[PDB]
Amino acid sequence: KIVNIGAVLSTRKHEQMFREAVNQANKRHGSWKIQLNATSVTHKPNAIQMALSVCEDLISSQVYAILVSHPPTPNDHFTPTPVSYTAGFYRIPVLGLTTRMSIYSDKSIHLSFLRTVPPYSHQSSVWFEMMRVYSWNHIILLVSDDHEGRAAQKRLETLLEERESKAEKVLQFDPGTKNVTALLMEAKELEARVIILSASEDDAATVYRAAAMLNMTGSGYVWLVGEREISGNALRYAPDGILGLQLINGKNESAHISDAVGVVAQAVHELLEKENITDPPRGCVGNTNIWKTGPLFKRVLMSSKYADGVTGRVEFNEDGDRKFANYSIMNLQNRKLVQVGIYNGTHVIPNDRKIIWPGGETEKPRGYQMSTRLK
Amino acid sequence: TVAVVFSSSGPPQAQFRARLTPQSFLDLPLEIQPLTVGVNTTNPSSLLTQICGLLGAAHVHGIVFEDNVDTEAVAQILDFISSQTHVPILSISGGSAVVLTPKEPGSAFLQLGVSLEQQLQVLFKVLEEYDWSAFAVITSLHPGHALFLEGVRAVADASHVSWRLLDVVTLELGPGGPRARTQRLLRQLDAPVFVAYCSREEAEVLFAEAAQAGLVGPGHVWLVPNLALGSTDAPPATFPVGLISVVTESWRLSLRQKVRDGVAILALGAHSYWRQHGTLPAPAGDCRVHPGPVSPAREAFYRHLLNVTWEGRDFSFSPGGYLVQPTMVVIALNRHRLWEMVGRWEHGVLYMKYPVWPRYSASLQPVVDSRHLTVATLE
Ligand SMILES: *[C@@H]1O[C@H](CO)[C@@H](O[C@@H]2O[C@H](CO)[C@@H](O[C@@H]3O[C@H](CO)[C@@H](O)[C@H](O)[C@@H]3O)[C@H](O)[C@H]2NC(C)=O)[C@H](O)[C@H]1NC(C)=O
Ligand SMILES: *[C@@H]1O[C@H](CO)[C@@H](O[C@@H]2O[C@H](CO)[C@@H](O)[C@H](O)[C@H]2NC(C)=O)[C@H](O)[C@H]1NC(C)=O
Ligand SMILES: *[C@@H]1O[C@H](CO)[C@@H](O)[C@H](O)[C@H]1NC(C)=O
Ligand SMILES: *[C@@H]1O[C@H](CO)[C@@H](O)[C@H](O)[C@H]1NC(C)=O
Ligand SMILES: *[C@@H]1O[C@H](CO)[C@@H](O)[C@H](O)[C@H]1NC(C)=O
Ligand SMILES: *[C@@H]1O[C@H](CO)[C@@H](O)[C@H](O)[C@H]1NC(C)=O
Ligand SMILES: *[C@@H]1O[C@H](CO)[C@@H](O)[C@H](O)[C@H]1NC(C)=O
Repeated sequence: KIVNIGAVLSTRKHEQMFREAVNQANKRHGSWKIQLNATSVTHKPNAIQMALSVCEDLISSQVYAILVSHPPTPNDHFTPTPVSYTAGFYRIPVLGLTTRMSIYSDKSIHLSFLRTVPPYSHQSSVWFEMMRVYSWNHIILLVSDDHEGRAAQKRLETLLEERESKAEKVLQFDPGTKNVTALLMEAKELEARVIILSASEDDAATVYRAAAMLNMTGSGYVWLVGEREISGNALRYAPDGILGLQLINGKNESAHISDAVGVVAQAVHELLEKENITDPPRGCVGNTNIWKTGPLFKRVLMSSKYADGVTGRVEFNEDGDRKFANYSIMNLQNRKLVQVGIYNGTHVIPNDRKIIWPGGETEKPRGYQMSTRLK
Repeated sequence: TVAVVFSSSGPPQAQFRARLTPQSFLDLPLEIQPLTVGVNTTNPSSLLTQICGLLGAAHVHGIVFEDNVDTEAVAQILDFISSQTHVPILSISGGSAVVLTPKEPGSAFLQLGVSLEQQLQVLFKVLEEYDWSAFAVITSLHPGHALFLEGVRAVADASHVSWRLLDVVTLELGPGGPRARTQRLLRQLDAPVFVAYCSREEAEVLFAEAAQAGLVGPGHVWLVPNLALGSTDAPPATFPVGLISVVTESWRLSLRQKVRDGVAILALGAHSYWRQHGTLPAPAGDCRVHPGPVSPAREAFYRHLLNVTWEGRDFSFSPGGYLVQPTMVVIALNRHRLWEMVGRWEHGVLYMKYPVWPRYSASLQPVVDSRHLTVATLE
């Protein structure tokens, strides 16, 4: 039988990469049982036009799965949404390979959606692990007010209360907002000397500047950030020594496609060796009923282990997100990022470098100067 | 101007034709003259096609929705559209009544229903007015249960009773599953009252596994939130007698009445704008052509549209777009397999109608426990 899968991509050269990859996947384990195919589209500015183009894509093929990417990012957020609403209506399991917003994890809204890169929320595991290794125990948190920020709060809290540490003075600030020095001053009389930022590339630029007046960037203070917190219009303004971090090979946009078709195909075979798999509905217009076996196909696709992953071992969690990824720590010396370690799945392993803390010192500055004066 | 969308039916077109002429139907002070649209076969194909193409033929100012129940995916689409064209919208129906928790950052969906929390906050009153005070919770693995499960443990803490909860279950109840494993977890149970949360297609699978494990007799009583129940009127088989579920106030009404209750809101909101801000806020919404960079003025009309009282009711919404403090009712399944209003919940104090829950039996003939008596005093 002819099994058809489609995808939405950006450049039309990655489309040819995808076709070559599905071919090499055919010649890998294929046989006379069932063959595969491919179909591709490109983005458009008005998302509504994209939803209609996706119904055209869908009427043109009894699609079994979709892939989506957002290489051009005038809106890093609203690019992969319309395909998700348009396909989830029929439980058509859509894979997303490059998008990091945290809203697409709440499964009550997007009925079916998966990923091959963990989101910004899963980031705080390495923060807590660094806290355990280096023995820091009094931390100030600093988070924005939109959902993508609010997630990290709950994450860190549930991760800390398992040991009853209860970090102190979580400060919020509205997004796109200038003049945050009204806030930092409240975090000026506090005992803890290690801040943890999580914001957008437009906001982080501000607070880096707003600190330059308060002069907390000086010696003795140490702080660490997240991926989006550097590498933007903000990195020009960063104070040196901020131990931020990054992904192993994200933004590649080509290695993933070789991974997805590998975990998609290894499932379609594991599925069709079973009961009624009838068909997905051919045509947006003229039908109002869901593919009666969508959930099964997502049920199986959840636990499909994959071995030879160009990115590495790929597997999914209970919500749907690549578990056990790689993060590569950084450190900002003389306005250039230089690696200082590697975060592998569960623990951290540094090597062959001396960390440069912000003030220029060369010894691990512990926080918590116990304030002598008293109120 | 106002628009109306029919998105589901058995042919009511006599009611559709009825709404064609009445450009003078309402008494609300504005140009209520409504246009109209129709929909066959609701799906993302047509539903997108129609309702911005219409936005080109007029500038209406807003839409009003209605459809049939048991379709859930159509809830997001409407939110998606209202995110681009920047036009307020209002849903009064079954399908899109269930409340979406996070709405897009700049949308104006204005749903018409109640949350999960504001239903558990009513069950946990009835549950104690007869102080059963001991229950078990059963939930399938349906999207959004982890939200619900946090409902009970939180509410059970901001109250003043022991609330001795025995246990919690979780079990796959779709069309395909091992009934024995669920039979294992079910038959191994002992509790007076059960609070269950499942979809309707889930329900008949559950309540059928009930009888064979002996969990349906007058020795038990069930509570399920607004979701599990049927359309409203024809309850299927296998729903035990003596069900309890809370339902918003418009529970029993005519579809032609709701719409008049619908357009009233936009009307009372509009006329209230002219009195304070002045002269009919700019009504306009554009489809695909260059939509919605930012909204400096319509977003100021949004706030007027929140608080709005009419005909002696309060309809004040919360930023999450679900009603705050509506006058809810309770309903139950008597021995004629209908639904009968059992008790109103008006303005913070739960009234009732039965000073003791009549507990039925296998074949009607309502059983009264012998040891219970009625005492009559005065002051
Ligand atoms: C296997 O994959 C191929 C590749 O997509 C499938 O075929 C292609 O078939 C569609 C259906 O007719 C063609 O599309 C239509 O294309 C015209 C071209 O202008 C367009 O105007 C229409 O709006 C409509 O979309 C498409 O052109 C054609 N591919 C190419 C390169 O010409 C094929 O159906 C798949 N078969 C199986 C068994 O999987
Ligand atoms: C109900 O809504 C109205 C309208 O949003 C509120 O009145 C507004 O109050 C703000 C702040 O004072 C003013 O800038 C607006 O001009 C007012 N609008 C109107 C219609 O006068 C009102 O405060 C809300 N609360 C109540 C109880 O009515
Ligand atoms: C706004 O910035 C100025 C800098 O000139 C500062 O003096 C002022 O305190 C800030 N506003 C608040 C509310 O702190
Ligand atoms: C930095 O600290 C404060 C501003 O917070 C300022 O008064 C002080 O003079 C500055 N000191 C130096 C060495 O820049
Ligand atoms: C992306 O990944 C592939 C395979 O891991 C690698 O060969 C390639 O150099 C990477 N970068 C680009 C730009 O393709
Ligand atoms: C990624 O993680 C694996 C698992 O330990 C590790 O072997 C590898 O060196 C890491 N880095 C890569 C693949 O670039
Ligand atoms: C990560 O590296 C450490 C180094 O000792 C090793 O013990 C551990 O097994 C590795 N775990 C992963 C994620 O492969």
